Amino acid sequence: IQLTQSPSTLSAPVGAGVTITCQASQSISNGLAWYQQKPGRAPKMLITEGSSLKSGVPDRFRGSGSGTHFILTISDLQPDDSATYFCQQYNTFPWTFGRGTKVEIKRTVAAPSVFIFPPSDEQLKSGTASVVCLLNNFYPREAKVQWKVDNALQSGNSQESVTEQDSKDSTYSLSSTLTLSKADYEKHKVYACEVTHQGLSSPVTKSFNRGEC
Amino acid sequence: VVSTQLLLNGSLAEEEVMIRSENITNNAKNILVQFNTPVQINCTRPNNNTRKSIRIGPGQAFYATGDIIGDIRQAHCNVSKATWNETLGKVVKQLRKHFGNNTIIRFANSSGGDLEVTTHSFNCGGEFFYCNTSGLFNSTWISNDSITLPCRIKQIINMWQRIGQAMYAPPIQGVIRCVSNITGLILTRDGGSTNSTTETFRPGGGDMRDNWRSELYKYKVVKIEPLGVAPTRCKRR
Amino acid sequence: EVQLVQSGAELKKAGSSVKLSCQAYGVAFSTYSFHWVRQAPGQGLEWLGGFIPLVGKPNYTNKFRGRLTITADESARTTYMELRSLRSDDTAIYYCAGGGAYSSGGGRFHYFGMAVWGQGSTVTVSSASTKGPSVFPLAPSSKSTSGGTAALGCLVKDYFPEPVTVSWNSGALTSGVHTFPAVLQSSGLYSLSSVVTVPSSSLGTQTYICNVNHKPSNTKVDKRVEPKSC
Amino acid sequence: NLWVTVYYGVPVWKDAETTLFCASDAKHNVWATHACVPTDPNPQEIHLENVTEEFNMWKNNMVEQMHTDIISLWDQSLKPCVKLTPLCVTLQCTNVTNNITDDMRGELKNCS
Amino acid sequence: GFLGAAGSTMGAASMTLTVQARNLLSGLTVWGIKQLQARVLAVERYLRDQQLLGIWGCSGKLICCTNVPWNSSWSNRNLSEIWDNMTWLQWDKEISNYTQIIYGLLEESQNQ
Ligand SMILES: *[C@@H]1O[C@H](CO)[C@@H](O[C@@H]2O[C@H](CO)[C@@H](O[C@@H]3O[C@H](CO)[C@@H](O)[C@H](O[C@H]4O[C@H](CO)[C@@H](O)[C@H](O)[C@@H]4O)[C@@H]3O)[C@H](O)[C@H]2NC(C)=O)[C@H](O)[C@H]1NC(C)=O
Ligand SMILES: *[C@@H]1O[C@H](CO)[C@@H](O[C@@H]2O[C@H](CO)[C@@H](O[C@@H]3O[C@H](CO)[C@@H](O)[C@H](O)[C@@H]3O)[C@H](O)[C@H]2NC(C)=O)[C@H](O)[C@H]1NC(C)=O
Ligand SMILES: *[C@@H]1O[C@H](CO)[C@@H](O[C@@H]2O[C@H](CO)[C@@H](O)[C@H](O)[C@H]2NC(C)=O)[C@H](O)[C@H]1NC(C)=O
Ligand SMILES: *[C@@H]1O[C@H](CO)[C@@H](O[C@@H]2O[C@H](CO)[C@@H](O)[C@H](O)[C@H]2NC(C)=O)[C@H](O)[C@H]1NC(C)=O
Ligand SMILES: *[C@@H]1O[C@H](CO)[C@@H](O[C@@H]2O[C@H](CO)[C@@H](O)[C@H](O)[C@H]2NC(C)=O)[C@H](O)[C@H]1NC(C)=O
Ligand SMILES: *[C@@H]1O[C@H](CO)[C@@H](O[C@@H]2O[C@H](CO)[C@@H](O)[C@H](O)[C@H]2NC(C)=O)[C@H](O)[C@H]1NC(C)=O
Ligand SMILES: *[C@@H]1O[C@H](CO)[C@@H](O[C@@H]2O[C@H](CO)[C@@H](O)[C@H](O)[C@H]2NC(C)=O)[C@H](O)[C@H]1NC(C)=O
Ligand SMILES: *[C@@H]1O[C@H](CO)[C@@H](O[C@@H]2O[C@H](CO)[C@@H](O)[C@H](O)[C@H]2NC(C)=O)[C@H](O)[C@H]1NC(C)=O
Ligand SMILES: *[C@@H]1O[C@H](CO)[C@@H](O)[C@H](O)[C@H]1NC(C)=O
Ligand SMILES: *[C@@H]1O[C@H](CO)[C@@H](O)[C@H](O)[C@H]1NC(C)=O
Ligand SMILES: *[C@@H]1O[C@H](CO)[C@@H](O)[C@H](O)[C@H]1NC(C)=O
Ligand SMILES: *[C@@H]1O[C@H](CO)[C@@H](O)[C@H](O)[C@H]1NC(C)=O
Ligand SMILES: *[C@@H]1O[C@H](CO)[C@@H](O)[C@H](O)[C@H]1NC(C)=O
Ligand SMILES: *[C@@H]1O[C@H](CO)[C@@H](O)[C@H](O)[C@H]1NC(C)=O
Repeated sequence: IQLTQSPSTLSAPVGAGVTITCQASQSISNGLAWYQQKPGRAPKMLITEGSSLKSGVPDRFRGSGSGTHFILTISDLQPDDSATYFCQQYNTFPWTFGRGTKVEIKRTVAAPSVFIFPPSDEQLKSGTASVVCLLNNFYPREAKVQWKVDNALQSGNSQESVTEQDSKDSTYSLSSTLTLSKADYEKHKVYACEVTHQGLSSPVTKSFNRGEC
Repeated sequence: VVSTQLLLNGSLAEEEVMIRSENITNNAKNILVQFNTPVQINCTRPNNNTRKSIRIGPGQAFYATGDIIGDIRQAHCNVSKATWNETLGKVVKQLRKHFGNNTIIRFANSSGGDLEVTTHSFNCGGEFFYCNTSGLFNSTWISNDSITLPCRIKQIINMWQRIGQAMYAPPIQGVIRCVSNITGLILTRDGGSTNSTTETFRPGGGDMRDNWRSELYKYKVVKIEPLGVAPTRCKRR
Repeated sequence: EVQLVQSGAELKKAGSSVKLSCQAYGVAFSTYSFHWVRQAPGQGLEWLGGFIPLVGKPNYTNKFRGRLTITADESARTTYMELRSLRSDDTAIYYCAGGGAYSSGGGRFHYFGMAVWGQGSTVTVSSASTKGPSVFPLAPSSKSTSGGTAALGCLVKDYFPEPVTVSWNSGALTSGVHTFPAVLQSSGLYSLSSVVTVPSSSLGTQTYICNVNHKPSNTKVDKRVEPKSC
Repeated sequence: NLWVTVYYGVPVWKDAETTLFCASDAKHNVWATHACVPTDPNPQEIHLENVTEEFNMWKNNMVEQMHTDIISLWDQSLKPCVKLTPLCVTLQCTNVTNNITDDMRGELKNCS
Repeated sequence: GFLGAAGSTMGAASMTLTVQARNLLSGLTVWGIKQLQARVLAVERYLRDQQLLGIWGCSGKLICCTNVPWNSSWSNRNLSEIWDNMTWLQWDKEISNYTQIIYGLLEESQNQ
């Protein structure tokens, strides 16, 4: 038995309702379960038997349907609902999960908070230097990050890490790490990160000089 | 075990001294006290008795007492004084949870009745003892040695508080000694009215149901009903 | 309530065998259905197997038939999963789940899903060896202060394999803590940096300590973060 | 589409009164323990998990049955023994002397 | 063992019916008569239950499906909160009112 879940991705503002449709290749009576999973956390069951609400789950989640079509509805979206949703069948072995839908939260555009930091002396003792610049609480997630070492653009030596959307204010955070050898770090003096964001009128550049606090 | 005013050879509580009553505010009800540790008691009849057989008919004999060789002394029991002190302290400490923290609690002796209900009556190896417990329950409590209880011996026995049937206990030959555990108490409370700040407890008994109610107090009997109906989604084929 | 406790992370070699344990608290073990599931990094869920211990005949997926074994121990109330001949694609997070079932007679059993989930165990197979983590304190400075809020943290480098657990003040501080996901470098090892933003007035009064744990290497490092002396 | 299904052997119970029987470990005793069933060496005790019950110490019907059994055994033990009807006569009694103590005066009598 | 699942859910207790089923048949002159009556009464209760099961069309079964649909006025709870969040002792206390109606329906459905 194959389960198809639609839509693949969906984003709505706070206060609106969303619907996810799970379709079965053949009749499974009403043996469907809806699960929710947050990043870095085990899945949590929301709905069992297709429409029976689990204990401890808010009333905002509703499940319905029968035959081969089932629907999960969120009436009042909340900042903690950005997560991955799955529909699973247990009527007949083997049990199969759906592909899952990543529900995201839409909010107003927020300007990032820019910070920068050169590598610590303990890391410098190892011969490797990592300069890290961070953008905090910026929405939407898409942004442009560039590295400039002595007014020279750097490519192929930077790694960007993006956390998932926050469950409180629905804002993203990004970290750009530039990793070089000790000789390359002490060769140059000025290091800067340039950030371009939709809510920023002009790109924000954070720069520092080697050997200065 | 058949005894009055004291529970012998019974079971001990696991944590503390337990006080049980059907209605603790009603003074017409008895109070059952269960100890945490036992109190050893040694009872003895020291006379060297002789038994003689008298033929009273074809194939029927009667066992009488002959002569007592040596001197004649009184049967008695010994209990420990410090152990009884500690036990009464624990009992009054547990009692002060139902009547207040500033009430004087005093133990007195029995008040009126026949020989069975006013004495610790028990059976020690074929002989029926009736011991006087005025030295055990006599004290008051405000917020090496031994105690000797003299006893009497009786040979015509009326058991179960009935009338119309009596039993004769043939004499036992030789000196008699027994050792037992005190593991509980039966008490009754005097109805002190007119703003009484003190409580007086007296030993009681007489009804043997409270003797075996202190052992069958954690059991109940149930009857199984192995038939049920429930909604499923299976249909008969 | 019902709780499931699993073993720690596992690192193995190709062609070897791996065994995982899952212990249950709060239910009768013999009449409760237990299932083993797995999740690949960046992929969906894959129901591996499951069974009721009383029946004694587990159900398997045809893909994993001949490689997967599921057993139980009622004396210790723990279920064991054994996977043999691991391949390069078997590195994943394995979950132990539980659910209730009933019977309508004649060998029919009806289930309700998987209400209880474990925390998951990370299983990795590769040619690399264990490496103790290296911790470097990302100290706060004037360049990391904006509007009275200064950002500090701790970076972890030169460690393998996953995972590493990072906490602040033994879990006392949780607000404003961002732990970026680990990334893969050309050297074959991982790296990450867990940061936190705190008011600048507390830099000289509040002590910040990052506790990092690397269970497969059995490493526990507590690194204190202080503003850089100038 | 739900149907009634019958289950035989469900764990349900009610309060009841019945006759319990006696058992003793495995000869002349007042309580005929020899006539009771022998007792198993290792009895079974099954702890009922998550079960809360109600007990009443003062309205238990096992106490009445125990009292009746004890009385009946005591009455039964006296059937084959000697009757002392000829002992209800007039006795001529004297006080007992010869090495009694002060507390033992008048407690024994010598009757012919 | 016996009555082990008295605190477990209805679903968990449906897999151990034979344990309760087995412990219903074998598990002076005054006392001899009393003990005999207990055994006769146990046999009579077992035979009455067996006759009822046979009349309902469920002879020699522990779980038996029927053709009688479940009326929603007997209980409105769904299957998820009956077999997974309930015990038999609670279920009996709720359906004690409608037991005779269900029994009569079972009898008249099997006969016709
Ligand atoms: C509380 O329990 C204790 C311990 O069970 C109990 O003390 C025991 O008392 C009995 C009865 O007096 C003692 O048993 C006697 O011991 C000697 C040695 O055998 C003899 O006097 C007795 O045997 C003679 O009589 C028997 C009767 O027919 C004959 O069969 C036998 O051949 C002998 O002629 C008898 O066995 C027992 O020794 C003590 N135990 C201790 C440790 O002292 C106590 O009496 C109980 N208390 C109450 C109030 O019931
Ligand atoms: C029915 O009774 C059983 C016990 O007879 C209850 O199971 C108990 O559930 C608690 C839930 O907290 C378990 O405690 C937990 O244990 C471990 C070890 O410490 C850990 O996960 C937690 O820190 C917590 O302490 C407890 O171990 C467990 N007992 C047994 C014997 O497994 C059950 O909850 C009861 N059911 C209901 C519905 O009340
Ligand atoms: C326990 O006994 C007390 C008396 O010791 C009962 O309380 C009495 O209740 C009656 C009415 O039923 C009142 O007229 C009396 O004045 C009460 N007596 C006292 C001293 O307050 C009490 O009802 C009994 N409890 C039970 C459960 O029967
Ligand atoms: C109970 O204790 C008394 C007192 O110790 C014992 O009676 C005798 O007491 C005198 C002194 O009054 C001692 O010289 C004797 O040694 C005691 N008699 C014996 C046999 O030792 C009495 O014996 C004790 N009774 C029991 C049953 O222990
Ligand atoms: C009751 O009698 C027992 C012995 O039957 C006494 O226990 C003995 O006490 C003496 C004196 O302290 C010790 O030397 C013995 O070793 C004890 N014997 C045993 C077997 O323990 C006990 O003291 C007596 N109790 C009372 C209150 O007189
Ligand atoms: C309870 O104790 C009192 C006080 O000791 C006993 O009363 C004594 O009775 C005797 C005769 O039996 C008299 O010689 C005493 O003078 C009385 N004493 C007092 C202070 O009046 C009473 O008999 C005891 N009750 C019992 C043993 O049931
Ligand atoms: C029980 O013992 C008490 C205390 O030993 C006895 O009370 C004493 O009785 C005698 C006469 O037997 C009087 O001379 C004493 O004055 C009484 N003592 C007190 C303190 O009043 C009591 O009589 C005994 N009970 C009996 C023998 O039935
Ligand atoms: C009880 O009385 C009897 C007599 O009725 C006593 O037995 C007699 O004692 C005298 C004096 O020693 C002897 O000459 C006789 O031979 C004894 N026998 C008879 C049949 O007369 C007996 O000593 C008394 N016992 C006690 C304890 O006082
Ligand atoms: C008295 O109590 C002690 C301690 O609990 C116990 O070992 C002993 O057997 C008891 N004695 C009698 C005679 O029951
Ligand atoms: C026994 O405990 C119950 C509560 O469990 C209480 O209502 C009752 O009064 C208690 N009885 C006594 C005598 O303490
Ligand atoms: C009691 O008297 C008999 C018979 O003379 C004797 O054998 C025994 O030792 C005596 N018992 C004592 C004095 O304790
Ligand atoms: C018994 O207890 C009383 C009341 O506390 C005390 O006065 C007396 O000294 C004690 N007797 C002893 C320890 O022998
Ligand atoms: C009585 O005093 C004891 C002393 O330990 C105390 O624990 C208890 O609470 C008091 N009870 C009251 C004041 O009712
Ligand atoms: C009762 O106790 C008092 C006070 O200690 C004492 O004088 C009296 O002799 C006692 N009565 C007895 C032991 O019979």
